[PDB]
Amino acid sequence: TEKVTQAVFKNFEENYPFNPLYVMAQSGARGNPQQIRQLCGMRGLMQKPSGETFEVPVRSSFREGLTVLEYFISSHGARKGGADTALRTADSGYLTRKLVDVAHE
Amino acid sequence: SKLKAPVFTATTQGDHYGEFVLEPLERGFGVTLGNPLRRILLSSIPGTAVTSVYIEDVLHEFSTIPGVKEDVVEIILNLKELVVRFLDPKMASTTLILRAEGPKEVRAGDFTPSADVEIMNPDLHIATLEEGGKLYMEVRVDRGVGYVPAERHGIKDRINAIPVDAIFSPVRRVAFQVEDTRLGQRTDLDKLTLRIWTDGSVTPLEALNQAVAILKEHLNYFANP
Amino acid sequence: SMARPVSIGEAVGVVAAESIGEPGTQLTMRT
Amino acid sequence: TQGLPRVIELFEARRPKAKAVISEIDGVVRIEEGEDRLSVFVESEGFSKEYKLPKDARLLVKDGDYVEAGQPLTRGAIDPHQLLEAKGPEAVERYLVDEIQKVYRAQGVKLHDKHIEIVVRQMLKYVEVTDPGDSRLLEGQVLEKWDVEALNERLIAEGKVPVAWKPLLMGVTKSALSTKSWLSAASFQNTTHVLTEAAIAGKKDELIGLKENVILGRLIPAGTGSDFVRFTQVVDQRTLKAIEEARKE
Amino acid sequence: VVGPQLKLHQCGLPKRMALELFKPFLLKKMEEKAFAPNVKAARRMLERQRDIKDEVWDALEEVIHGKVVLLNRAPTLHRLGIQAFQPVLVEGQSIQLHPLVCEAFNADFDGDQMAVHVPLSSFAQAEARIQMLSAHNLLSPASGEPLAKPSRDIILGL
Amino acid sequence: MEIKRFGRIREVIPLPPLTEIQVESYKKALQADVPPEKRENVGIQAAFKETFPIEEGDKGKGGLVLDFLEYRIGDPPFSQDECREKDLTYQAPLYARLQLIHKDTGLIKEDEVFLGHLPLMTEDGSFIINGADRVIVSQIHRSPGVYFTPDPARPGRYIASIIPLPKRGPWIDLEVEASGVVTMKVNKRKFPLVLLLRVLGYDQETLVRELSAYGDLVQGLLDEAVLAMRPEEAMVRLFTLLRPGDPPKKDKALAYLFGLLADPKRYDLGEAGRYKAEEKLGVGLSGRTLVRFEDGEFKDEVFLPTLRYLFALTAGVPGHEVDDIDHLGNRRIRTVGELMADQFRVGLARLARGVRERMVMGSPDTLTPAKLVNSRPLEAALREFFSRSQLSQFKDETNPLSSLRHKRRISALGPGGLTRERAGFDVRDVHRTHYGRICPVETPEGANIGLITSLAAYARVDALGFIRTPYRRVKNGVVTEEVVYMTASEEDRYTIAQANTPLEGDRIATDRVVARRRGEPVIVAPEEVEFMDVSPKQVFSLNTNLIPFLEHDDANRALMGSNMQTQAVPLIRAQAPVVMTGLEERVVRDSLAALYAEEDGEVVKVDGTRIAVRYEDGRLVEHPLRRYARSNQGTAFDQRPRVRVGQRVKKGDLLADGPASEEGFLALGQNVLVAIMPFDGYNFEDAIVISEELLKRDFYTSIHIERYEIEARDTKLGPERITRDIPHLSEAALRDLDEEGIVRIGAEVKPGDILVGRTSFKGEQEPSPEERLLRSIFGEKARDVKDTSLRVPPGEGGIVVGRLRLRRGDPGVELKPGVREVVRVFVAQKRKLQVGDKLANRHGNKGVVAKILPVEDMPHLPDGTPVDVILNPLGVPSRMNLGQILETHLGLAGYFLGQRYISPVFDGATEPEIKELLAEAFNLYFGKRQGEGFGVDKREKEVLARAEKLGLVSPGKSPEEQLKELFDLGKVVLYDGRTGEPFEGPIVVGQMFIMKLYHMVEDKMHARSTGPYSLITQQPLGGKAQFGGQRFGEMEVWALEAYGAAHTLQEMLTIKSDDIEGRNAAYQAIIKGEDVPEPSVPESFRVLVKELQALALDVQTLDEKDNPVDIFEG
Amino acid sequence: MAEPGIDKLFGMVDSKYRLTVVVAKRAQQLLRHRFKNTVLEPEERPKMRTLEGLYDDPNAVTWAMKELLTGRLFFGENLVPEDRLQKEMERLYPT
Ligand SMILES: C/C(=C\[C@H](C)CCCCC(=O)O)[C@@H]1O[C@@H]2C=C[C@@H]1OC(=O)\C=C/C=C\C=C\[C@H]1O[C@@H]3C[C@H]1O[C@@H](/C=C/C[C@H]1O[C@H](C[C@H](O)[C@H]1C)[C@@H](O)[C@@H](O)/C=C/CC/C=C/C2)[C@@H]3C
Repeated sequence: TEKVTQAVFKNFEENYPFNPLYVMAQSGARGNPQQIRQLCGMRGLMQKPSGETFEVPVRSSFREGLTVLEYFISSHGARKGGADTALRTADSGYLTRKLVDVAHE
Repeated sequence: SKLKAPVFTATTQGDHYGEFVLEPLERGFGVTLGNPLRRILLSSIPGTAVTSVYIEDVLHEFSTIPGVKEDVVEIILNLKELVVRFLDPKMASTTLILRAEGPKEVRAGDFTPSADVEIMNPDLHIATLEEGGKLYMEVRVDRGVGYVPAERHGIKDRINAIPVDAIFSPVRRVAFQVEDTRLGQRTDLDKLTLRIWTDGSVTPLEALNQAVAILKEHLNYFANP
Repeated sequence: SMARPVSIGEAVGVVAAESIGEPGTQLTMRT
Repeated sequence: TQGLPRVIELFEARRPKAKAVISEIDGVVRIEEGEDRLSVFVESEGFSKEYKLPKDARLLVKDGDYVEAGQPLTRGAIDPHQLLEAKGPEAVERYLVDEIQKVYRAQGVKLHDKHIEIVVRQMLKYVEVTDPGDSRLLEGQVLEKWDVEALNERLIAEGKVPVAWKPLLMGVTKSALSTKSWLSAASFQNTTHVLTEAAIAGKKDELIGLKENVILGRLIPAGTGSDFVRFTQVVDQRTLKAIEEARKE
Repeated sequence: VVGPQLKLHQCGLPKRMALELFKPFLLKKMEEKAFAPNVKAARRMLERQRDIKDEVWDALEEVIHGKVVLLNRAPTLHRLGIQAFQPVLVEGQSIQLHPLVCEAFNADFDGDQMAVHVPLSSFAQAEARIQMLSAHNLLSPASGEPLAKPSRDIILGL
Repeated sequence: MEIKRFGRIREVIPLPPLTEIQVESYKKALQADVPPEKRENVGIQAAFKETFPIEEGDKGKGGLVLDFLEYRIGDPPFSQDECREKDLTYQAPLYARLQLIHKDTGLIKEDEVFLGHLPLMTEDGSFIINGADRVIVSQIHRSPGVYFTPDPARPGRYIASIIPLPKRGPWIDLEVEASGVVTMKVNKRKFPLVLLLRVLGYDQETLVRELSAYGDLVQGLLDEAVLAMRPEEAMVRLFTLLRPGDPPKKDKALAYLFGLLADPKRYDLGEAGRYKAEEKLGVGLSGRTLVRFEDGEFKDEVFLPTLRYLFALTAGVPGHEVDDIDHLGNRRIRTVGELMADQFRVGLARLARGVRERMVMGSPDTLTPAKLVNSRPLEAALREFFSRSQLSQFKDETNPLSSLRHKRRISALGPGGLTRERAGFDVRDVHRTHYGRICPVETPEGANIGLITSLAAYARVDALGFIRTPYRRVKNGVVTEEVVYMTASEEDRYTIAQANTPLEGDRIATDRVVARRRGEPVIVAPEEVEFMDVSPKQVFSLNTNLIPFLEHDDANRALMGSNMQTQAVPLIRAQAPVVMTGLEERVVRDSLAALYAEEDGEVVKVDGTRIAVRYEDGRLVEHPLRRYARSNQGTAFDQRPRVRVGQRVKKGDLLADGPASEEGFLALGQNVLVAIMPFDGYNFEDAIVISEELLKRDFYTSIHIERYEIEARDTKLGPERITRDIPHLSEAALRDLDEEGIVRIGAEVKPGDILVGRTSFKGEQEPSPEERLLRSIFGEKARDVKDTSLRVPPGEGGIVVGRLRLRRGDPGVELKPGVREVVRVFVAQKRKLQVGDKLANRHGNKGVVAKILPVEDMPHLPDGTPVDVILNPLGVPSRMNLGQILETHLGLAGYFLGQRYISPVFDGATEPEIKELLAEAFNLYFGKRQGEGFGVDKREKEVLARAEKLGLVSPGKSPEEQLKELFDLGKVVLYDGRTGEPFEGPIVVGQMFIMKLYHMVEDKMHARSTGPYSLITQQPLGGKAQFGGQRFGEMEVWALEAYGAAHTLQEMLTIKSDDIEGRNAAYQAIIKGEDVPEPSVPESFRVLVKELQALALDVQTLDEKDNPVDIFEG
Repeated sequence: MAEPGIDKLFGMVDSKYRLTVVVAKRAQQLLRHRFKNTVLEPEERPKMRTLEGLYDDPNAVTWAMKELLTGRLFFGENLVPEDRLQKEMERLYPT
């Protein structure tokens, strides 16, 4: 994958320096290399709920249709993130409050 | 229908550049006038520019003029920054002439004394020669509309002269922008500001007027014959 | 944050709490 | 542990899971025995202190190594209370700030140390008395208000007892909790305790902080409500000379 | 809603909500500027169900000239979770927000709302326009770095 | 438009009835169309049996029994609508044919009894409860069985869990402490296990025989020599231990509860309890945690053999593993039927105690059923459910899909057996298994993420609450037509091949067959495959299934577009999307929002009101259209006729459309001409740019309906009365009120307009004379009654579309004590897209309209057509919802090619196909331009040029040949409206289906200056004339402290809230062009000081000279 | 279009908040006498655009900042006592 990812990025450079996806990612605009990979190259090694990695990778990339099993294997992640954010957004200004109650004066 | 005739403010410097602000225009009309004027403004106003140069000793822009502290390139450019007004309203061609001292720095107001043709910016740093410096020049001036590169016209006054890019257009910059203004409950009415920079030659306001006249003229062609 | 020395009367405590606090979000909670 | 849980662990001075042992004493290291039972000795001339490890523990001093007063033997996190007594209050301050930042940094965040510093110092606001001069011998006292006695009874009214104290690492909450002004103290988990107490003693506020004056609806003691600026008057050319001509009357 | 049009120190404010936000001020202005014999009669013609007379918008506008408002979004996490602005009288019912100010507010044009407030006393105005005007708070107080940076679209163009 | 269908895999099974979960559940709990002889347990049938050989006090001396024979479901006293009108719950009385016997004999079967009222489910799946349609969401809990688990408080050790069916036994946990002691934890009481084991007769030496030499574990369970005693004495001590107080030897009594009989521990009649307790544990079982009356002494059946596996897991040979609590072979589904039935249990449970209570109070000679039964413990226990249980939501009615999807929801929370909103993280994650059953995508974004979920399209909950997915048995080579739905556990033992997999005719075609087994993705030999996916549609929800190119959308943004569709409000010109997925017709079908034929006949009558069809011979029915009725969420459900006068009807085909329906297919929005490019900062961040064109064409416009309600109550001061005779009111204010006080229909209502007039009495003083003298002399008759009418609240208003009146008395009507008559006014409102509204697409590209442009602006194709909405590219790359991009491309085909598309999920269009269609399109689109007299104007040539410098067109091709190049890559040369000059470098343009969501600026946006201050809290709150007042949170208090904003903060703390003195001084200053403040003393301060005095405590306020101040002067 | 001349204004004072306090305290007096109090008068006064010509800007604080910016006013931290400050104040046409 790191071979595909690096490759998908030196292609833009060598042919297509004004390609949007690139131009954007390159400039401050939008996108980071992590995202251009899933879009153009290859999604990679998915990990299972019990941490352990699948030894079958997601071989496709959004551009090309990725496939139900790949979609399912890679949907575990797309829940582990949603649960993570729902915890660090849960507590409003938990720590700020603590920090203000000491500091304020 | 509704909305009264707008107010047209003009604020100017007096040769180059003036702002022009016709105010409450209905939504849309801002651009509708603004842009076509700019097009006309940058494209179709009649002026005059250096179009061909002969330098005694040396063809090619890419040569060595000796005794000249500068070189052919900076001269060509320098020349393009020259403006000359044709007093003689019939003529459509003129040739200018230069004769250069030793230790001296040649301004544009050191041209051939010639009456009938009016150098508008007498300063301007044309060239500079060293002790024992020799420069003679035959510079052609032409009536015209846009910006016309040499690679197009190819004006050959001599069989040794190099031809320059023509910027015959007294307007050098047009920048316009419509913002919203308010009349009563209506906060989103067009307000077009027109910013015209012309080389001290044709005024911005004159520029604008000419520009309008061209579009109107043209608009009268939409008359069934 | 106007890149000069502080003004007397800067409520620095709260400013700190906020500074340390606002990023509190984009840190992951997995511990 | 990582993330926000770490930052609390830190801001709250919390004796963590995997305290990963530190040596209390200077001296020379000696790892002994594998799989059966794993223990590590840091024995200098004289004392031989012994530090029994989980066995699973991934210790990070190999045999023979010389060691430091409070140096980590084992890896893992470090107890900020064990660090206080073994190696003082500054070393503490310096651990807290540099660890808290170890996370914001590790993630993506960039903030200035001073913020964390400002807070950390407050975690060190108070100290407990050992052998007093005036008050009861056990009480916790603000670092500064003890100098209001230490360098007071050793200058003008010199004598008695300089009041000996101990450095006291207060977690962010606990420290916020023990905060002089009752108005502020009231807004925390048990308002009664505060008032009951503060009523018995003719306790007074003075209202130094902000949490105070917002409670009362008073004009915050900061910014434009800073004593250093709010008294500023503006007199106006002709107003000044005309005000001068009724002063000598 | 995004307001690309504004300058850094300006605002949304639908006419309706300016008017009301500012009502009492307008009443005295209406009187000050003829139509409206008394402030109690100024109150009256502002009530007659709907349809507002141009002079009053013109008054309102004068009322506002150089006063600022406070905008504020969602989780106010640092001081830049409030910013002052000069209100612009604008069409429609959404508040309009300068694109450069977004980052600090963490505003995202997909359903966000923001409340607005009017500092009343001259002090509090002063307070807002010197200390909290969006355009005096250009750099992060956390890391002295610019917080009002070009971004997501401006960059693209440049 | 002709439709082009995409992709292979021929759908072997159509989607099952969808609302199946709900509708078929109830049925089998209410065998109402089955003779009371059959009725094989479960449901209400069993819930009686579970209770109803009911004895009385003492064990075989006093007579009277009372035995259930059969129940009878009554008949609905009010039509499905009367209910929703009169404010009632669609019910039917329930009767029990009970029978009470005696000691002198006397079989009295009192002709049924009324035990209570049973709420009936609709065709829908939904209920009606006190008006208002409620849905009971199906919950999930631990499927009963025996489990073990690791021990969170003691590492390297284990607990043991004996968990029975909900409301059918207690929770028994077994865990060994640092003492060694094994301890039973039941009903939150903990005694040494041994004590029980002693009772069940195990002997100090039998235990070691059975439970020794793995671990020194017995050694702990032992030592209680003291109570390794007389099994009877054991029993006494354990009864004293479980219920402190009564110390006798009838301890068999209670010990019979957590033992034998179908009173408690009935972990199944002979199902998923016994079964799974056998395989995990040491086999051979009956049905209760132990058996009692073996002859008069208990005989253990589960306790010890569990303990075995408990010890045999604290060292233990392989095979004695832990248990996956999150496996769906460990997760059960309580559907409506069962919860409703479980509630009968609570009812009948209570009804029994209060029979045995009346068996004791009464003379046994005359006691009858009817004289023993009360009819209120069944009611109050089952009224309570449908009304007050968490599981009984309202009914998400925004659009057809939203509703449909509600019924298929699954949640781990709910009542008792349910985790709180502060536990469970291992639960939340999409565990392997969910595949085909639950959705890896539908969950709400925060808080209850994973605690709630969607049932999958093909999934089916079964027999005992396990979800089952369809599969295709492949007889070693050939893909058989036989379809096998199978458990989450009955799956971990096979090798199942994917549907994406090819085939030749009826058999596998490739040599390296993809498939999974247990969980791992596995590559497998064809002959080495056993089963096959029926479709990829198996894997996702109904809504997640509607996203035409899901394959290409990152799963996060997919979940955004899966919901968000559920927010999509119905539209007047609602239209089925250009690029569909298949279920769009069926979703509308199973929702029954659309009206469909009954039996292929012929339409006779057709108007905005009725469609009446003559069904072949079978009489004639008239189908009334619900028309501009108001959905729970204020949406406007309204049917439109889709069929002409005198036409033959297709079997069961669209007679009428629903609210979000276009000729039978789903229509959550509009498809509309889009261009993905930046505008001028107007589509910054997520904002959309609109063309006014859309408003002129009344596109994104929708009809919302508010609902206002007023009550008239009786009062210590006299009756609240609904007159139009409202005091002082000008006969112009009353203008729209009928002679009753209630607005006319079709009345146009602005804020502050009487909607329902109502005078209340109120005794706010007595007028002292002079005033009374003045009153007559100048005419106006002093009145006894205040105004208090209804009136339209600030912000609202529209057209009056219907009234509703309910009077205390009136037949079925039952309003609450005090309330006497209730009025309901309904107010419609066309809406229309607006800056501030939010449009979304199927791939989760949400965003607010931030500028409407007049068509003069707006990028336009060369032919002249303008686009409609300008969507920003910068939106795409970071979220990875590439499907939207593809969708625009196929769509662009459509526009020109004149067709819509059905592209299945992971089976729809490929680029090869898409670009073939774009080819065909350009050939007609450009064929026109030529055939009309044109081709490739300077503007396109100037673009096409730099377009190849951009390596986007093939060099050495004709501008026409280069145009196609681009049109095929899906981009086009757009033209700037403002200035005819072409956008430099091509733009992708096309048709994208876009929805209007539940939110609108109309409902938001409020601004106050002053007014209504509460008399309780004294800070502004509520607004009869002017509204609102915004909260200044503690977070904002910080910000102001962070800025130096002293006075500004103090302003927010005094003069714009409680500080009466202050605000008044301030507003009196603004009126008069004065500076405002000098606020004397923060009211806050005074208040606190006084609120302190009240509690003793002096609170001296003192200046710097330390003397006192008096912040009061009075 | 940030506050007009504020960079200069911040530099005039020690602690910035002082600036606010002066602006406020001035915009105060400048209001409590109809602007018959200006130092800047001639053709310095700030003004307003309209459906009408240039009218006197009615913003005290806006005036206050323009005023201050000309060195024509003074910041007494403790110069001239508060008792005498409200004295000669209500004099030059106050009511
Ligand atoms: C949080 C919750 C119910 C909430 C009111 C709604 C869920 C919020 C999640 C979300 O929408 O993101 C819980 O729900 C149940 C049991 C315990 C919990 O109770 C709870 O924590 C809280 C409340 C539980 C029940 C409340 C019932 C009553 O409260 C009000 C009147 C009664 O019905 C409520 C209507 C709820 C329907 C919702 O429907 C959703 C959209 C809106 O949230 C609502 C229209 C739809 O998207 C629908 O598909 C979602 C259904 C949620 C399924 C969850 C079932 C388990 C309404 C809010």
